[PDB]
Order: sequence, then structure tokens, then C-alpha cells
Amino acid sequence: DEITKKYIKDNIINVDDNIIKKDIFKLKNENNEITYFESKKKFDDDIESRFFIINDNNYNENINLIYKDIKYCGLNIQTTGLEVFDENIRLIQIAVENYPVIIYDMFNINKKDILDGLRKVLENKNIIKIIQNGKFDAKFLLHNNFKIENIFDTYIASKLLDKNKNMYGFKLNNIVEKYLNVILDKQQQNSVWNNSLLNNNQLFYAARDSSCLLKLYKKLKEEIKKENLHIVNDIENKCILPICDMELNGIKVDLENLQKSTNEILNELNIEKDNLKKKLKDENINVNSQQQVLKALQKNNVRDISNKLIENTSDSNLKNFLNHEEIISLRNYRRLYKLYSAFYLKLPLHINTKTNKIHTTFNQLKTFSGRFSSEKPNLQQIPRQKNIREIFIPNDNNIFIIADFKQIELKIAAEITNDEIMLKAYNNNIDLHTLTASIITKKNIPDINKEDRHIAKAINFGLIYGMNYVNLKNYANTYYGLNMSLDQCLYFYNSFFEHYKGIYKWHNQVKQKRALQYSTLSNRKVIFPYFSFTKALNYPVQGTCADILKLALVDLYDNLKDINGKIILCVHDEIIIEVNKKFQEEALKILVQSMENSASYFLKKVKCEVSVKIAENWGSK
DNA sequence: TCAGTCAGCTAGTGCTGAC
DNA sequence: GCGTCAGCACTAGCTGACTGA
Ligand SMILES: Nc1nc2c(ncn2[C@H]2C[C@H](O)[C@@H](COP(=O)(O)OP(=O)(O)OP(=O)(O)O)O2)c(=O)[nH]1
Ligand SMILES: [Ca+2]
Repeated sequence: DEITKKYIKDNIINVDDNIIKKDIFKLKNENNEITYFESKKKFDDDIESRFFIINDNNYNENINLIYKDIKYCGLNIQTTGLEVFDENIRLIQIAVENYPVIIYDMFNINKKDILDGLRKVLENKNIIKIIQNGKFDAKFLLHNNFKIENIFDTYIASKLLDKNKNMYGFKLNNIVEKYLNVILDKQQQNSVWNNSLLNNNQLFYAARDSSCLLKLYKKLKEEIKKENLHIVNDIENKCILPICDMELNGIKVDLENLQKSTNEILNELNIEKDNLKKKLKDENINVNSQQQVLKALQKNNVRDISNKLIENTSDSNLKNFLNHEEIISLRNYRRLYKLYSAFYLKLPLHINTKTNKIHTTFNQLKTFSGRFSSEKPNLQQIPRQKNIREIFIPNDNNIFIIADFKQIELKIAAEITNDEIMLKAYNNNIDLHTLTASIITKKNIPDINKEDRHIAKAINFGLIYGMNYVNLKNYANTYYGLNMSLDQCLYFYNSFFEHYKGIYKWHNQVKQKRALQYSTLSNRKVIFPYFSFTKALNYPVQGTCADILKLALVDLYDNLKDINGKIILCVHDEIIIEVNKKFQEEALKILVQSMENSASYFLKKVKCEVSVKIAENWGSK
């Protein structure tokens, strides 16, 4: 059929006879001298539909003038699949205001003159890029030898302006329906992208989704201004890239130690399960069942010193019912089983072939409070213990520099509440976490070890964020045999909140007024459906900690290009960088300066510090 | 063949890991 | 009522298919 073969030469299949094929354009010449396919069926929307196609034999040099002397532009990238490591970019879209969208067919392109102009347009810092869900596209671009410096992703602006009311969607169609008075009609049910040949309607949608971003940017730049939400948007937009680089690299694991520890812990687990079942009075029990094990404990007459019966096996509550043989074995088995199933029996299933490294997937804003989250193998969940963390190593002749913010929260709260005592203490360079570990224990500061500091962390942050005295005493008597009276905990809670008056003022003033709008130091807003004192207290401080970490990522990413270094992980408040063995001192100094000058921006009165340790293995702090 | 007696999904829980 | 999130494993219940009626 000649009808379906209308526009084959441009690598287009005329599936639908709903198209038509050149017009004079008054472009600007390099000396500042003045010098597209369409669909037959029009759309009621005012969004752009026209577009060009740039092919190997369908290139003209003067196309580059369209991007020349520009300010903002839309960009979208459609890919064959979702695995960046084993997928190739299919299409690039560029949408200039009052211009048709421009398409580079990457499969149907073999020369490099076509691409250099787009390269230069991406490079320039002064050109702001509009990309929906920028993380995906930036991942692909950095993988395929592209370098971006500026982004303005409309998902970020939408979610920040949405004030975290509904957690779902925020796709292009939902946002376009919400803010703009347009309906994109995303009826494309993921058509065949692997095939090089593409139908016309699919490309019309591909150009439409890119073109709709420009009006969205125009309107959101006004909407963000009246809300005073520009700072957080800028920080997030500039921090999109370092997440992508960190996820592109990943962290290496030595398979020999992984397999050795797997076999050893498997043998330990089997002997432990044997001992556990033998200690229990029935052999058919499936141990992992919380309800079956609850019934088993009940029929074994396991009881507390008090008149209570086993209602749950939660570790926090389980730690009280000790001094029975079976429960020590139960807890040891639970620990080993968690370590095995969560990590060791699943980590080998995640080590990518031909790379021998793990790769994760960071969630930019899925968290309520703005922290990162990992949906793929969670590198934020790998255990603390050294013997399990050593398996992570740098590449050959490389060494890690591990920097962690020293007491990042309780520095945020100090500014947000502008308390004098906390800020003076942190000028004096004293450790609040160590002091917490010492006051509720022996008074010897030098005797406080890592575990005691770790327990101090939870109690201190909880009492800052609204924990009442009954639950605090439950926690304290659980994790350390204090056996403290209720009056002792009441006195401690009051002493803390009075010796730091600003925090008590903050609690009183946020409780007295049932405000439903809360802001972070980056003006990141939220609206709660119903008041909850704990979340209300939490959100500003944690949001500011997230903002400080994101700005630190931005500054460190900018500064690290000198030494060819690369970032591999960020978890929640620390950064790991792999740098060559010759530039260790430069890497350490750069990392400390970057973290310092990121923290000193939002916090203008407390001097943040960092614990930096040059490590051969990520486990070996 | 309808009516009464049976495997797969499927959201709900409990638990633990990090910060 | 201290917060954010992700992961592993059960097991009621709904819905669906087989043995009489
Ligand atoms: N509400 C609550 N927030 C926590 C808890 N643990 C950590 N956070 C937050 C606050 C921490 O400052 C932040 C970083 O965790 P870290 O383990 O690094 O604590 P920190 O940096 O203060 O100790 P460090 O100086 O690095 O040894 O995560 C917790 O148990 N409860
Ligand atoms: Ca830290």
C-alpha cells in the first residue's frame, strides 16, 4: 500500500492517514541577520503539536539557530525500557517557546554533527531545562555520554506546591489537568518503543508531552513566587543530578567474602533453628509465624515477672520477657533470620552481571518529610556491624573518604527555635549525644561507647519531637536496665525542657495554636488533614536536615570534578566518595569544605562539623 | 447444573533494618 | 501517641473450580 508508505524515508510509518507534510522561518544569523510535520485532525487544546524530525539524511546545519540566544526550553527523553544499564535512549525532544518540538531519532542517527548543537544547548548553565521526572532522563543522559548542568523539573515544583496533601500520581496528565486548563489524553498504553519504526500518533503525543512543559513552567514560576517556595525548588532541581550520578555508579561487593559469610551464617542459622525447635515443645511449628510462635509461647507458659501474658513478640516489648531459655534462642534466631533473608539471601540476586556492584533506586520526594528513600535493594538498610559491612569495597587502587554530619539534628532545632543554650554549647564544641548517653547512665563521659551513643540518639530525638514521659521510660527501661521510677523520668523530661527554654517555647506555641500549615527553613510547606503534634514538630527539623544534605550534595558535586572523584552513596546524613589513591588529601579537604559551606547557609549561627575518615572498606570507618 | 465443598490472589498485619 | 521509609513472612477472606444432589 502506498498510503501506509507515505513518509517512510524519514523513518515514519503512516499507520493513520491523518498527517500532512516546510515553511519559511525568520531565524537569526550568527551575524545577527534575519534569515515541520502536522496532523490533519486538529486538537481543541492550544498546546503545540507541530514538530521536526532530525535524521542522518534529514539534517540541516542552520537548525542550531533555533536554540541560539534562548533562556528556557522543554526537554523529554523516551527510552526503550526501564533498565538503564541494558537499555538505550530512543528519542530526544526539544520544545522552544513559539517553535515546533525538535526530535532526534537516536537509532536513525549515525553522524555527530547532528548532536553537537543539542550537546552545547544542554551544557550551558544559563539555559533552564524543563523535564518531567528528571531523575530518569538524567540517569540515561549521564550514562550515554551527556552532561547537563541545569534542570527545572515540574514534578518537583508540583509536589512542593501541593504541600503534600495527596500522595499519588503527580503524573504529567494529573498536573496538566490540575493547573493548566488542558487535557493531554494520555491514552498511549506503552506502545512498541523497541522497534526503530514509529507511528505518527505516538510521535504526536511524544512531542505534545514535551511542549506542554513550557506553559507549565511559566505558570509555576508565578505560583511558586506567591508561595515563597523558590529556595527549596532550586535546591531540589540542582540536586537531581548528583542522585543520578550516585545511582549510576553504585557500590562494589567482593563476592568471595559474600559467599563465605553466606555459607557460615547459613550453617549458624540451621543449627540455631534446630536448637530453637528443640527448646520448643513441638517440631512441626513453622518458626517464622508470629501467630503460631505466639501460641507456642503461650502454651509453653512463658510469662513476665508481672501478671502480663505474651501479647506480641515485638523486640521492644520482647526484651522484657528475658531470663527464660527459649526466648534468648528466639531472639538470636530472629536476628540471624533477619540478617539472612533481608540481605544475604537476596544481595547476590541484586549484584548486576559483568559489574559485580550493587545499584539502588533513590526516591527524590516520595518521603513525607523530604528525605531520600531506596525502592530497589535498600543500601540505606545494610546493617551497622563491621563484619557484615566490610564486604563493600572500592574499585581497584581506589579508597573511600567517608564524611558524616556530626549531630546534624539538634543543630537544626537550635536555629529553628533560636535557643541560646544549644547554640552556645555547640560553639563550645561539646557532644549533646554523648551527654545524653552519660546523664541517663554512669557520669563518665569517656566511658560512653558506640552502643550507648546509639541508644542516646533515639531517646534524645524522641524527647525533642514530642515523646511523653511514659513511653520514654518504657524505652529507657527496655534498652538499659535503669528500672527508673516514673518521677525520675518526669524530672529528667522537665529538666531537659527547662534547661533549653527555646524548645519548650516552640512546643507550647505549636500546641496552643492548631495550625495546619508548617514550613521548613527552605520554606517547604505541608498541609495536614488533621493536627498531630508529633508530625508537626518533626517536619521543620527533618526537612531542614534534608535540605542541608541536598545542598551539600550540590556543592560537593560541583567541587569534586577536579580530582575525577565520584560519589557512590548518601544514605541519610553522610556521603561516601571514591577517589584515586593519589588525591586523598584533596578529596578530604574538598569534602569537609563542601559539607561546611552547605551547612552554614541555612544555619547562620551554629558551626556544623564533620567526621571524616579515609577508609579502605566502607565498613572500616 | 445448581448447590455445596475446595486453590490462588490480595490487601492486612507483625516484625526488623537504617538514619 | 517520637518520626521517615523499606523488606520478609503469615494467614484470613474473597473469589474461583470440583464433587456430589
Ligand atoms: N525521631 C528520630 N530521628 C532520628 C533517629 N535517628 C536518627 N534520626 C535522624 C537524626 C540524625 O541526626 C540523623 C543522622 O543519624 P546519625 O546516626 O548519623 O546520628 P548523628 O549524626 O547525630 O551521630 P554522629 O555524630 O554522626 O555519630 O537521622 C531516631 O531514632 N528517632
Ligand atoms: Ca551522622
